Amino acid sequence: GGGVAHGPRGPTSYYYMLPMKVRVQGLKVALTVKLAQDDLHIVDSLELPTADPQYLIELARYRRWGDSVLLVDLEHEDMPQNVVAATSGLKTFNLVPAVGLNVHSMLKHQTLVLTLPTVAFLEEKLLWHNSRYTPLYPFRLPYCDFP
Amino acid sequence: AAPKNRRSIEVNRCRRRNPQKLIKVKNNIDVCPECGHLKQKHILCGYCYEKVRKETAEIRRQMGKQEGGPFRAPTTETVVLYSGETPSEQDQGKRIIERERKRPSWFTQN
Amino acid sequence: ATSVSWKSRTKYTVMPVKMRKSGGRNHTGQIQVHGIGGGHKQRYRMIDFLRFRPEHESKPGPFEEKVIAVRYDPCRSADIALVAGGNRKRWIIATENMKAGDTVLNSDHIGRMAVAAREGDAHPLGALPVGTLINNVESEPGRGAQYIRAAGTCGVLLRKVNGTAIIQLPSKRQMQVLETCIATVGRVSNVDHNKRVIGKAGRNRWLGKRPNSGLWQRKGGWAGRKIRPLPPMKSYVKLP
Amino acid sequence: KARGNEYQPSNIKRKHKHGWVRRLRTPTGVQVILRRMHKGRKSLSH
RNA sequence: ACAAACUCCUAGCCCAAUACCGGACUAAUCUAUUGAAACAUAGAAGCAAUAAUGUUAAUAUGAGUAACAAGAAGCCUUUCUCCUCGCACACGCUUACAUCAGUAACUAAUAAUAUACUGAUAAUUAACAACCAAUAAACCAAAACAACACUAAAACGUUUAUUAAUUACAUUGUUAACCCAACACAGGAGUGCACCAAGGAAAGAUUAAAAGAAGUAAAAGGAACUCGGCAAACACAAACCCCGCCUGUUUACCAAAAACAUCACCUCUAGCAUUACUAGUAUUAGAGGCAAUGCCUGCCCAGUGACAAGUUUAACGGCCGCGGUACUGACCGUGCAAAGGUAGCAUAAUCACUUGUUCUCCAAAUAAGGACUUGUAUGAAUGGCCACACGAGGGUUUUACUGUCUCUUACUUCCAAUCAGUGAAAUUAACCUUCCCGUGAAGAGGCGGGAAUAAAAAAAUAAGACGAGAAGACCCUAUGGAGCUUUAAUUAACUAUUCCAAAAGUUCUUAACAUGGACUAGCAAUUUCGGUUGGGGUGACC
RNA sequence: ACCAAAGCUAGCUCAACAACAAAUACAAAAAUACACCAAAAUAAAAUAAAACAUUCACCUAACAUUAAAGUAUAGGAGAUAGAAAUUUUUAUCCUGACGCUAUAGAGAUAGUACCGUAAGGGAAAGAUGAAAGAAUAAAAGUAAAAAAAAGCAAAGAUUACCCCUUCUACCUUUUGCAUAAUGGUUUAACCAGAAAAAAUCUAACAAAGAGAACUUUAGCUAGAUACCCCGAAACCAGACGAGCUACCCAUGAGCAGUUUAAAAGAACCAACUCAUCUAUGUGGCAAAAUAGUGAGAAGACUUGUAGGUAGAGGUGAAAA
Ligand SMILES: [Mg+2]
Ligand SMILES: [Mg+2]
Ligand SMILES: [Mg+2]
Ligand SMILES: [Mg+2]
Ligand SMILES: [Mg+2]
Ligand SMILES: [Mg+2]
Ligand SMILES: [Mg+2]
Ligand SMILES: [Mg+2]
Ligand SMILES: [Mg+2]
Ligand SMILES: [Mg+2]
Ligand SMILES: [Mg+2]
Ligand SMILES: [Mg+2]
Ligand SMILES: [Mg+2]
Ligand SMILES: [Mg+2]
Ligand SMILES: [Mg+2]
Ligand SMILES: [Mg+2]
Ligand SMILES: [Mg+2]
Ligand SMILES: [Mg+2]
Ligand SMILES: [Mg+2]
Ligand SMILES: [Mg+2]
Ligand SMILES: [Mg+2]
Ligand SMILES: [Mg+2]
Ligand SMILES: [Mg+2]
Ligand SMILES: [Mg+2]
Ligand SMILES: [Mg+2]
Ligand SMILES: [Mg+2]
Ligand SMILES: [Mg+2]
Ligand SMILES: [Mg+2]
Ligand SMILES: [Mg+2]
Ligand SMILES: [Mg+2]
Ligand SMILES: [Mg+2]
Ligand SMILES: [Mg+2]
Ligand SMILES: [Mg+2]
Ligand SMILES: [Mg+2]
Ligand SMILES: [Mg+2]
Ligand SMILES: [Mg+2]
Ligand SMILES: [Mg+2]
Ligand SMILES: [Mg+2]
Ligand SMILES: [Mg+2]
Ligand SMILES: [Mg+2]
Ligand SMILES: [Mg+2]
Ligand SMILES: [Mg+2]
Ligand SMILES: [Mg+2]
Ligand SMILES: [Mg+2]
Ligand SMILES: [Mg+2]
Ligand SMILES: [Mg+2]
Ligand SMILES: [Mg+2]
Ligand SMILES: [Mg+2]
Ligand SMILES: [Mg+2]
Ligand SMILES: [Mg+2]
Ligand SMILES: [Mg+2]
Ligand SMILES: [Mg+2]
Ligand SMILES: [Mg+2]
Ligand SMILES: [Mg+2]
Ligand SMILES: [Mg+2]
Ligand SMILES: [Mg+2]
Ligand SMILES: [Mg+2]
Ligand SMILES: [Mg+2]
Ligand SMILES: [Mg+2]
Ligand SMILES: [Mg+2]
Ligand SMILES: [Mg+2]
Ligand SMILES: [Mg+2]
Ligand SMILES: [Mg+2]
Ligand SMILES: [Mg+2]
Ligand SMILES: [Mg+2]
Ligand SMILES: [Mg+2]
Ligand SMILES: [Mg+2]
Ligand SMILES: [Mg+2]
Ligand SMILES: [Mg+2]
Ligand SMILES: [Mg+2]
Ligand SMILES: [Mg+2]
Ligand SMILES: [Mg+2]
Ligand SMILES: [Mg+2]
Ligand SMILES: [Mg+2]
Ligand SMILES: [Mg+2]
Ligand SMILES: [Mg+2]
Ligand SMILES: [Mg+2]
Ligand SMILES: [Mg+2]
Ligand SMILES: [Mg+2]
Ligand SMILES: [Mg+2]
Ligand SMILES: [Mg+2]
Ligand SMILES: [Mg+2]
Ligand SMILES: [Mg+2]
Ligand SMILES: [Mg+2]
Ligand SMILES: [Mg+2]
Ligand SMILES: [Mg+2]
Ligand SMILES: [Mg+2]
Ligand SMILES: [Mg+2]
Ligand SMILES: [Mg+2]
Ligand SMILES: [Mg+2]
Ligand SMILES: [Mg+2]
Ligand SMILES: [Mg+2]
Ligand SMILES: [Mg+2]
Ligand SMILES: [Mg+2]
Ligand SMILES: [Zn+2]
Repeated sequence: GGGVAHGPRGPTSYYYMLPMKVRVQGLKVALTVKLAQDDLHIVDSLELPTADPQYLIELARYRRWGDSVLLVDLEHEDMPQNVVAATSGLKTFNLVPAVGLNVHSMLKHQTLVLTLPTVAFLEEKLLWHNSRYTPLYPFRLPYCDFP
Repeated sequence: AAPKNRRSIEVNRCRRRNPQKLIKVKNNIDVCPECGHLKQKHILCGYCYEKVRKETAEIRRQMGKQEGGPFRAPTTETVVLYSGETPSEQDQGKRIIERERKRPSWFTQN
Repeated sequence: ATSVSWKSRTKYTVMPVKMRKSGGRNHTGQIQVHGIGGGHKQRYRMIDFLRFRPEHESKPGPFEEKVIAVRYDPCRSADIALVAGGNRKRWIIATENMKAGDTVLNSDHIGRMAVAAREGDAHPLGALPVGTLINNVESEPGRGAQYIRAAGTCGVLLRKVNGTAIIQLPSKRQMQVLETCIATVGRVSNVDHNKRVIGKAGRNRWLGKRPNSGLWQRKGGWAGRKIRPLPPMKSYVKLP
Repeated sequence: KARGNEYQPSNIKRKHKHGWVRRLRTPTGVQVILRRMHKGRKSLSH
């Protein structure tokens, strides 16, 4: 009935912070891969003709979009109604604001779909890191050009 | 002295299956001409000796009733009788035990 | 844990009172003084050591008392005498030749011509002659007798200075006492107590004395025959 | 001589040494009760 | 000629290894995506037991072995045959007790059947026993068949006065074959009457081997046995020693003694009051020594003590040379000491020599006793010497007695062996488990050279298996422990001491408490006890 | 073919968020009579310093978090110990699980059985089905199925099991072990390598790099690579123990006969008490007994009930 000699000890946290530019270039590479394998599709508008999920599935089939799909919109408040409903009714399809793009999810869905203002967004944010200085204090604080 | 090694099952099978430790087959068994049960040649029949024994027990009970107490025992010879029998002159002057069962075939009159 | 002492009695009875002996132990039940216990069971008999003790609070004068009997006591080494007068009986320590059917005088009065005293006499120290033999000497007047009670012991009056007597205790240390202290004149009873032989070890267990330890010890620096200049006079007179 | 019979049963001595009252009279006795309640024993005191 | 991992030959995935250090792969889980029946890339870890006298559970072996129990016959409770811890209460146990019923299997160490297992039902009824007033006062006066006494000085209440609810029936203990020892233990258990009137069975059935246990008898001899006359006796008595004086007390479980105590004799320390000593008071009371009685108790205050420079040995402790001379030395010289060992006793329960010398004791004696006796290491309260009386102490002789023994024997009973029940223990790498002589980590059933040899039981004996039991109590080594002692080194608290301040007053004092800093002791703390070494110590060296 | 074997649940981890009524301290579970109440004094040592004396974090308190910084300082100036000034921190909501499945996870089906006088220690276990208001044959050990000259038990092989021929069990420990050195009957389940200063390896960005404080003469930042398990005798604090035994204090109780003027620590010898000597017994009948044989046996005698003294202590006719 004795004690365990070594065994798992206490609540353990695995926490390590990758340097920023590595995370950024990771994001870039994921986008690049998506594009060069033909599995990226840029969309504009995103207004749906109707809220019926069958429309979205058939729209996947007729365009041969592959099995699972992720959709990325610029903002969370600015999402159109029909889309929110129709997508919130499905597992294989998925809907996310642009703030929440990430590598793991990009690899989890066979097909990525971006709104146009979303490309205008990402391209800007990510491109900004080649030309930046090393941070002085946390970037949330006031800088000359950067908000 | 403590045994130096556990013995193998081989050695044990040798020792305790020996023809000497086996139970011998008794060859003197026969059947008793009366009740046809089994008995050994030199021994009385068990089943016969039973009915003999029971009857002896009962006749001893009735002759215990014919006696008044522990120390009081008859000076005459005794003769036991069964339903329908009357004493012969040879047997008169003797103590008589009277019984309900008609005289059993294996017990003779003499 | 706890204990209660046996010595609770508020009143004076001459009838012997039952006493509970405790061999060697203090009230916390630990051995304090070694080698005491298992004696023969004894009753205690109360002694009045204040010999001049006016019986009725109203009349101040001197006592005349009578000796009814002289008995053995287990509690002390000296012999005890039962003395009565008026309505009062008392056990007092008997002087050496005191016999039953005797007369005793108790007075606190000090005359200038002193007195010639018998043994059963109790007088104030200053009223006795210079040469006399005393016992049951009181320390401070009114306190009762303390010194010289043992079997066959005596003190002796030596000199008198400034209304204060000087006595010699049995150890021969000298004691300074006010004149008004009462003392008894004589020797304590049973002077042969010292010559008694204890025959066997048995008598010791009868007197209630346990055998000594079996531990062996070198004698220390304390042992040897030391010859000391006699310890100086004890003075119970206090300065003004 | 032969040993192991050391315990000679007495009901008076049992209640007087280990009984509830004896415990409650002294602080440490009280803590014996307390520890025994914290372990949740069926029987607190003799 | 025959002979290797060497070297050829034919093919390759192409050259040994303990500590430590590099590499490549993978078993089983889980999590990400795939995968669909066993999954493949990653990420993670309680990530892999042939070995800890490992832990738990279960199985063997030893082993159907050791060991366990019920007196006979009958008509089934009736006679017999034998032995005697019996009935109550107290304490303590708790239904184990009672009736009826059941027992295949559980309890009984087996059965039969049942006071002890299982179920159901019942049960001990108070006059015995528990529970059950105070305060005042008189009363000095033992139990002991109690007349009267003895020393050790003795447990226990009446009566008078003042008040005490006053009122059927309170409440509670009442079984037993029993309790404390793990057990339905050859054991431990208080009291009153008993010796049976009451309680109980020593053998389950045989057989009559050895070896063991207990008992009985023994020709001739009577200690010749042996460390010792231990055990045993148809004996049961005498004597001599040593040590203790004596009765007593101790190492529960290896020592009852010469050890301790003790009467007695001596040293110290104390002049006094509410809980010890002590309701005492120096003829008393505490620390101790040495052990009755008798004769004794020598000389030594320099050291260390201890006391209040000086004093002390019935305090710790000591108590001599060297040569000259009548073989010896009464004498002599000189030296050192605080004194120079005396009275006794003596080869000794007394370092060694040593089995000293000699006499008695026996056929013979290292034993015993008596003497001599420098014991160069006896010796007088750390007691010296004699002596009664006493030792389950040690030794020696004699009588007597006998199986101790010459030198064994017969017979019974428990074991014993066979039949029937029930059924353990240490131990055990695996064993298909010989002998000899060599060899070998130096003593072999396993190696080498030879021998011998169908297979298994049961019974015996103990030479071996460095047999089984206890991580050797000896020895040494750990910068491991502990107990004891002091001049080890560091030193408090406390108990006492003495002093200075403080505190009160005087113009230098301290009544009892009581704080700060010292001092001087007691009791007392904390921590260690270097290393090399032909093992350690002593010696020597660093 | 027996003995066995298999289930997935009971519940746990870790973390977020925030049945009265009566009876009871008489010897608890007892309606009821005169009192008393109540109390407080530093944590020590084990261990580090390779010994050990000064010193040795954590052990009480809250203060948190990112820094200043392992810096100022403090230390047989050794071992180690260690601040502050001054700076940083956005709300709730949003719960779960690369946590365990009956030797695990709680000790837990329980603080119960049981073991202890007492403080205290402290287990083991459950498994069919919708319905019981329906009756896999795989561990060791054995059985089916005793054993035939020979030899670490196998291997080379053979028509053929042996028969031939060749081979010093395994670990640990050592200079060297077949050793007659240690360990283990056998099976199953459990049962033992943890850290990121410097370094190397792979990447980011580069005279700079890091999501704040820092480091920079190719550097910085991130990942990955690392250091066991079981054992004393001890020492310190606080509890609980005198129903055994040591000694006391209460209150009771025994001691017949025989001898002697006698209860005289006198004789003889029972009950009762001790334990001398021998033999049995040695996992016993018994964790100290039984059989014989012995000492004492009106006393310093035995013995019952009830108190007391507690470990730096008690008690001691000293045997530590
Ligand atoms: Mg656990
Ligand atoms: Mg006295
Ligand atoms: Mg003495
Ligand atoms: Mg002594
Ligand atoms: Mg016990
Ligand atoms: Mg060749
Ligand atoms: Mg190699
Ligand atoms: Mg593991
Ligand atoms: Mg295994
Ligand atoms: Mg073993
Ligand atoms: Mg193992
Ligand atoms: Mg078996
Ligand atoms: Mg055998
Ligand atoms: Mg047998
Ligand atoms: Mg029998
Ligand atoms: Mg009773
Ligand atoms: Mg049975
Ligand atoms: Mg009762
Ligand atoms: Mg009772
Ligand atoms: Mg009864
Ligand atoms: Mg036992
Ligand atoms: Mg038998
Ligand atoms: Mg025989
Ligand atoms: Mg014989
Ligand atoms: Mg004989
Ligand atoms: Mg003969
Ligand atoms: Mg001889
Ligand atoms: Mg001989
Ligand atoms: Mg001889
Ligand atoms: Mg004899
Ligand atoms: Mg001699
Ligand atoms: Mg003696
Ligand atoms: Mg006697
Ligand atoms: Mg004893
Ligand atoms: Mg002993
Ligand atoms: Mg003995
Ligand atoms: Mg002596
Ligand atoms: Mg004196
Ligand atoms: Mg003498
Ligand atoms: Mg002298
Ligand atoms: Mg001489
Ligand atoms: Mg000698
Ligand atoms: Mg001498
Ligand atoms: Mg001396
Ligand atoms: Mg001497
Ligand atoms: Mg005498
Ligand atoms: Mg004696
Ligand atoms: Mg003798
Ligand atoms: Mg049998
Ligand atoms: Mg063989
Ligand atoms: Mg050799
Ligand atoms: Mg050999
Ligand atoms: Mg046999
Ligand atoms: Mg042998
Ligand atoms: Mg061998
Ligand atoms: Mg041997
Ligand atoms: Mg060893
Ligand atoms: Mg050592
Ligand atoms: Mg050490
Ligand atoms: Mg210290
Ligand atoms: Mg040394
Ligand atoms: Mg050495
Ligand atoms: Mg040497
Ligand atoms: Mg050597
Ligand atoms: Mg030396
Ligand atoms: Mg250390
Ligand atoms: Mg170390
Ligand atoms: Mg050390
Ligand atoms: Mg500390
Ligand atoms: Mg569990
Ligand atoms: Mg219990
Ligand atoms: Mg099998
Ligand atoms: Mg062969
Ligand atoms: Mg070899
Ligand atoms: Mg090993
Ligand atoms: Mg060696
Ligand atoms: Mg060897
Ligand atoms: Mg060995
Ligand atoms: Mg070894
Ligand atoms: Mg072994
Ligand atoms: Mg680093
Ligand atoms: Mg570089
Ligand atoms: Mg220490
Ligand atoms: Mg230490
Ligand atoms: Mg008590
Ligand atoms: Mg007691
Ligand atoms: Mg008598
Ligand atoms: Mg006598
Ligand atoms: Mg005999
Ligand atoms: Mg006798
Ligand atoms: Mg005698
Ligand atoms: Mg004693
Ligand atoms: Mg001694
Ligand atoms: Mg000793
Ligand atoms: Zn027939």
